[PDB]
Amino acid sequence: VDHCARHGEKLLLFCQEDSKVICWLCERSQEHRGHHTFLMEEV
Amino acid sequence: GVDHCARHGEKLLLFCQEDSKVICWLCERSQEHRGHHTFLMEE
Ligand SMILES: [Zn+2]
Ligand SMILES: [Zn+2]
Ligand SMILES: [Zn+2]
Ligand SMILES: [Zn+2]
Repeated sequence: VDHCARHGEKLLLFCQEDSKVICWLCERSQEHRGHHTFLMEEV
Repeated sequence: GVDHCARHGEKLLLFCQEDSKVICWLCERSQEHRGHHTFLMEE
């Protein structure tokens, strides 16, 4: 799996709103406040 | 450094107050803590 440029954490959450993969710290950040995310099983 | 989660291998960077224990972000996503107050720690 790729890691986040902002936070260095695993890119395993798909943000439906932004049509992109984000990390758990992205999900906590103001930038994805209230955004629906889907956990990806690491392949 | 913080310990790593036995179940997921991710850093134990969240404290769950209701469960009185440190968890990782993958633990937090489980329905186990679905509605719990978690605190983010740094290191
Ligand atoms: Zn991120
Ligand atoms: Zn988003
Ligand atoms: Zn965990
Ligand atoms: Zn909990």
